[PDB]
Amino acid sequence: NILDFIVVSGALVAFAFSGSKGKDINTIKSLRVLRVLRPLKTIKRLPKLKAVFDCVVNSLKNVLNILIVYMLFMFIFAVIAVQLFKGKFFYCTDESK
Amino acid sequence: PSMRPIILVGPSLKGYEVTDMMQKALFDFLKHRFDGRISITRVTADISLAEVQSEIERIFELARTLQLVALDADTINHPAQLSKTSLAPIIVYIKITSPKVLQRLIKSRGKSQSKHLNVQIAASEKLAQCPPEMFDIILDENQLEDACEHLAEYLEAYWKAT
Amino acid sequence: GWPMVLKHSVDATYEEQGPSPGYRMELSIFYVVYFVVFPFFFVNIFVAL
Amino acid sequence: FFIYAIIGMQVFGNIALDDDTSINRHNNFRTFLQALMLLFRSATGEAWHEIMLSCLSNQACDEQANATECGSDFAYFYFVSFIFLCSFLMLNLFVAVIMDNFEYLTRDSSILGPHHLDEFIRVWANDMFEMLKHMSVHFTSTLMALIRTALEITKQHQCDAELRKEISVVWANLPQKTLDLLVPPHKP
Amino acid sequence: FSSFYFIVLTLFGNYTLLNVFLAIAVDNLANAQELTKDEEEMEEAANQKLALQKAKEVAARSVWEQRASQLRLQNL
Amino acid sequence: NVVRKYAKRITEWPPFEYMILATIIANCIVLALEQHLPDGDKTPMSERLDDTEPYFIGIFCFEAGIKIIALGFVFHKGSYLRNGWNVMDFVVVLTGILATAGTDFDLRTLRAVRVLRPLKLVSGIPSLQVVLKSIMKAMVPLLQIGLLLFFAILMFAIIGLEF
Amino acid sequence: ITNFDNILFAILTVFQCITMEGWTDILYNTNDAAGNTWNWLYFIPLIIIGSFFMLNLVLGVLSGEFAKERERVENRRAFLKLRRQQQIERELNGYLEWIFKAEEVMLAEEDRNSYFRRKEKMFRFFIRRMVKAQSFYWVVLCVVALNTLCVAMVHYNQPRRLTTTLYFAEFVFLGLFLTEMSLKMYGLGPRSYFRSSFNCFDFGVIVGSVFEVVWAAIKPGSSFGISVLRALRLLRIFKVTKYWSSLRNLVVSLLNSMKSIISLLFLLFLFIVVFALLGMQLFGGQ
Ligand SMILES: CC(C)CCC[C@@H](C)[C@H]1CC[C@H]2[C@@H]3CC=C4C[C@@H](OC(=O)CCC(=O)O)CC[C@]4(C)[C@H]3CC[C@]12C
Ligand SMILES: CCCCCCCCCCCCCCCC
Ligand SMILES: CCCCCCCCCCCCCCCC
Ligand SMILES: CCCCCCCCCCCCCCCC
Ligand SMILES: CCCCCCCCCCCCCCCC
Ligand SMILES: CCCCCCCCCCCCCCCC
Ligand SMILES: CCCCCCCCCCCCCCCC
Ligand SMILES: CCCCCCCCCCCCCCCC
Ligand SMILES: [Ca+2]
Repeated sequence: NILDFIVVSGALVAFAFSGSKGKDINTIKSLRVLRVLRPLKTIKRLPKLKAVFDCVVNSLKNVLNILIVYMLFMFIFAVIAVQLFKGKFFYCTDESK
Repeated sequence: PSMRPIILVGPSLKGYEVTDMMQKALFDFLKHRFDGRISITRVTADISLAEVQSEIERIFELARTLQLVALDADTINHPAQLSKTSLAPIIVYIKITSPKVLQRLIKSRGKSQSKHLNVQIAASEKLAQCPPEMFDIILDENQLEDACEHLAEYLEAYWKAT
Repeated sequence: GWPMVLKHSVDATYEEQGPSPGYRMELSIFYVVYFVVFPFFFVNIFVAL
Repeated sequence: FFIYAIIGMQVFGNIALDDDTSINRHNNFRTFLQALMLLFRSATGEAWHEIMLSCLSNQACDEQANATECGSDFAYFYFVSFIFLCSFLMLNLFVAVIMDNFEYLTRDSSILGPHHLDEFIRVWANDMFEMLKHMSVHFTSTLMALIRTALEITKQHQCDAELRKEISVVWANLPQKTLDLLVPPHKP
Repeated sequence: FSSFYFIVLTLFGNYTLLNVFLAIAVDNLANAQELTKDEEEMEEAANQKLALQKAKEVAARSVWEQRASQLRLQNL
Repeated sequence: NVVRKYAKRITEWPPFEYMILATIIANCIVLALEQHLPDGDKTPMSERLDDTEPYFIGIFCFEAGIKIIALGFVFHKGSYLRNGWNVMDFVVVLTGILATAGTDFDLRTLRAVRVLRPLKLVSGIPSLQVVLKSIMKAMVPLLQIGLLLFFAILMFAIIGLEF
Repeated sequence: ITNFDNILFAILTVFQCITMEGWTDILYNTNDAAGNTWNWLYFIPLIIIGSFFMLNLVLGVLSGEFAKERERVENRRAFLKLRRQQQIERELNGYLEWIFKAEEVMLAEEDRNSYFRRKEKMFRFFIRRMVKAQSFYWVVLCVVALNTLCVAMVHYNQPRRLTTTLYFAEFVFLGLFLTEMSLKMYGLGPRSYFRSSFNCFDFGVIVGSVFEVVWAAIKPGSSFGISVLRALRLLRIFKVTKYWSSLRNLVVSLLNSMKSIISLLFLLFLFIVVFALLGMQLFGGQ
């Protein structure tokens, strides 16, 4: 219901800001892109699509314990890499300088 | 007696630091948990063969006050060793169900008794073949707190009974 | 595009300097350990879970 | 794929095609089909980081589009989250397919299954002795008897009682007596 | 005809690699799953027996795992 | 004959096996120490690496001789050439011997088999043998997947020819 | 080389598309030679059937083989032996805590009535009870977490006040962790300190950090990045969570079969070496 409300609210605010003045294009375009959640409505309607979504979420929660370990390990490797190659990835278009 | 006295037995031979310390920790908990309700004494005369008889009447006059009496015996390593005498304490069994943890524990407990491991394990096993009904209370817990609360709850049941 | 990153990593002289081919060539062991851990081990860990 | 294609169209749709970049005549966002092909390309891991770097902020914008600055730094989240989500969902599809088949994948030749049923259908063409040599009220009672001999649930009366219990449990959809009629043939 | 080196190295190196690392992951993760399962089952079993004896004196599963049990029974 | 067949069974005393191991790692390091230059050029140290070969081929031949005289050849149903790993060692040592024939076509393809010498590490450590059998046991069911992949490649290659 | 001019060329390019390497360049070439309307029907089905479907079949067959092999007689025997070892160690730890409490109450009783022996032993027991208390757990995790914040904010061209701050904070944290190791080892005793593999990890990491400090004192330029591995002690937050058993038993299985893993990463090394020497034979210097 929150998703439905935010979709509707985005559409209405996008309509309201239609002043044809060009004051803000980034905001109105973002409110347009917010429409893309529109097909995401049919997953609450179809029970079997919702069942598939729940199975995917269950698998994600099943691997949530190792995902934390994974992001901790990759943070450690990222920090080691920063200690190694920080500032060294500079170059010239002229190989001689 | 008016009350059945408390007797600890089951890990291994008394007088050895393993059984002595396990029983002493349980005994200290039983002491300072029930402050003003249990009597503490150390017994060094062989009740199982009943100077020998000089202390049984001492047990009665502690057991005659409707209070729990703790028996720190130094020669009981068997429940049936006392079965012939009419003293009849509660045979509390501090049981450990696997001899391998016993052996690794004897290794862990210092250096002196490492050479006394074999006979102590043998007598512990000897007590292990004894049937459970010979004992009053079974202490199968590995944690100190769980075994302590089990024994304390049965003691509360006995207290409410008498 | 990991071989390109490996080439940049090995060919890195110092802070605020340009490359030098074949420099610091022992910095491939950072990219051999990383593939052993994340692409090879952890990926298959998730697939098994 | 639909959600991500539409977001790509509506955000990175007006980047000026340049054959020296990764937004080309071949790999643009300008139509639903081209965007969907781009996402399929990224799913299989074809220089998707190059597409990200060519979809970043401050790119040359298409001549026939009104806007002057096109592309956005939303590309980092867009592409990283697409790789993560696509890989995860395809992993879940793979695992669902695998576990829908797990009794086949872990099959044993000695233990029976649909293969024995199909081969007994082939036996239709006495020959039962030959197949007993070759093994691991006309063609249904025999099937029940062979299944009983393969897997085991007076002991014969106990097996009949178990068959009756199972038939009662799994009574067919709108059948008068389908498994019940087999029970008279499955009893002996 | 020098491309057989690369065909062989990319066939026998993207599936042997997968075989080895997936075997490691599957074996170790299944061992972990069974260890936690068994220790929990033993925990409630011991707790129930302890409650029964103490009161006496004072008076689903995944497809992998069900299939593992079936294989255990069959091999037994 | 047979009076000596009894003695070289005792020769496999474990330091002998570890010495064969040592020469295998030595040969692996010698192989890894080579460098290749385009048009017949060669490094000043590659000559020394080329001179160190006869010691290795001699040690391998001596080991093969011990294993061939202490054990059988093919006859007793248990022997050298009836072990899967001993066949690879025989191929390596025999081909190294044959590479010293002084001909033209040998060097390009008879020097290449010399890369199978690291596999003598597996051939000499039975734990690595059992681990290798464990690896390869789970890739026999992949033969049908290989046939399927080849069939798909054939169909799509025929379509690609057509179009 | 990537053309369909022949059955063998077609087989080679189809096989290259199967591996999903350069399969678009081959597609983008047929979009120029011919129209781009119908070419996707050759490649998208090809990719789906050769790379996605075949990977699915390989995963299924491999997982089925793993499930079948795992429940054999000898593998089941090994797993039950591992389970027995775990149970025995758990019970032994419980009984050791029993005996330690006995030691504590006894020593208190004899002190209630060689003097420096008693002093040092009660000090040891006080430390050993402190290093296991829940507050020591939280203070050590707070120090570890405050350490990773000091290494996650090292970036290129950082202010010079930050560089010296982190340089001295590294020494402060090394001193704090050395103090923590000293207290823990004196309390539990060295024979028992190395009973937990994670303490072996911490000891090795701080030794490596000291080595890195020395090596940077000698040659300032290089940095081995071993002082960062102290972030792995943040991984104990799972202790106060219902998911300790799963991760702990995963590590137990890994460390138990750490010999069958090293002898797997070695056979891979041997095969990579064989293919390297073969490639040196074939394409060496050309
Ligand atoms: C605290 C523990 C649990 C680890 C969590 C790590 C992150 C949540 C925090 C730790 C400190 C933060 C960093 C501190 C300062 C930097 C440098 C900063 O770069 C700049 O200020 C601009 C560069 C310039 O203009 O010179 C960019 C963000 C970043 C990486 C921050 C990113 C987020 C960080 C890594
Ligand atoms: C001049 C010395 C540079 C060292 C280069 C080392 C390269 C390592 C490549 C991969 C070797 C180990 C792979 C084994 C993975 C199972
Ligand atoms: C020659 C100095 C630098 C050496 C290059 C590699 C340094 C890092 C090696 C691996 C460190 C991380 C180990 C994995 C544990 C998370
Ligand atoms: C014109 C765009 C310039 C940069 C502004 C956007 C910065 C990044 C935004 C990322 C939003 C991700 C979260 C939204 C969906 C959960
Ligand atoms: C180069 C200038 C800085 C641009 C920063 C813009 C915001 C970046 C958004 C990053 C979103 C995080 C991706 C995590 C995906 C799971
Ligand atoms: C940057 C593009 C974002 C696209 C979003 C796709 C996934 C969004 C989350 C799924 C919807 C969750 C709603 C709550 C359901 C319990
Ligand atoms: C100047 C030589 C021209 C001909 C070269 C053709 C290639 C040589 C054969 C390569 C075959 C590699 C076999 C690898 C098997 C694992
Ligand atoms: C005028 C035709 C130009 C080239 C068109 C190529 C289309 C290829 C035919 C379709 C291949 C289907 C694969 C079979 C499995 C789905
Ligand atoms: Ca690629």
